[PDB]
Amino acid sequence: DILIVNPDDFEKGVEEVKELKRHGAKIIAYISKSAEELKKAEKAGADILIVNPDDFEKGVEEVKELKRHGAKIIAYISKSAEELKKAEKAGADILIVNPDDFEKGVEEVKELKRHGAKIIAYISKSAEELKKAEKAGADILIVNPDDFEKGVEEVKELKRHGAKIIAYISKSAEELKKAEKAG
Repeated sequence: DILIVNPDDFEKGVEEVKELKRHGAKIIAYISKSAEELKKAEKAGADILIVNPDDFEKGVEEVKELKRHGAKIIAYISKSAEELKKAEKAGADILIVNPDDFEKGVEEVKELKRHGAKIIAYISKSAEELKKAEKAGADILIVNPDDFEKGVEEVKELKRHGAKIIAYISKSAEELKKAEKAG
């Protein structure tokens, strides 16, 4: 459902976004540490702007800069529920848990669910881990694979399971086109 470009550089990232826009991709996302870079992604056809911050102080300023800019949909990646609560404040629409540890990740999800966070997302290589994140209150299940053929099967399994919203992270529009085909 959501195709997430993980760019090598500005130029290559924009080329993938443009190719997904050309393909007729429905919901395109782009990951960067920088509001300025994200603004050039939104132009090329990205619907979701994902802040992946160096540190939390720096991350929240990029969210306030995209909020001032009038970005349609802002997402924030963090290991911590506490950082994501404050990311939401500055106007992050989607709070993305990128955990060190499965056990810890799911507790981050439960904590956000208690606080009544707007939209919760969870990144994992594993459909089985994402099923459990969903149980704990994740709305968006993000497949971040170790390899392509393996990634696309995890998408097909989350489709069979019945996920609200499936996302996939790739460097490659070619990979993202097949992930969309898979659900």
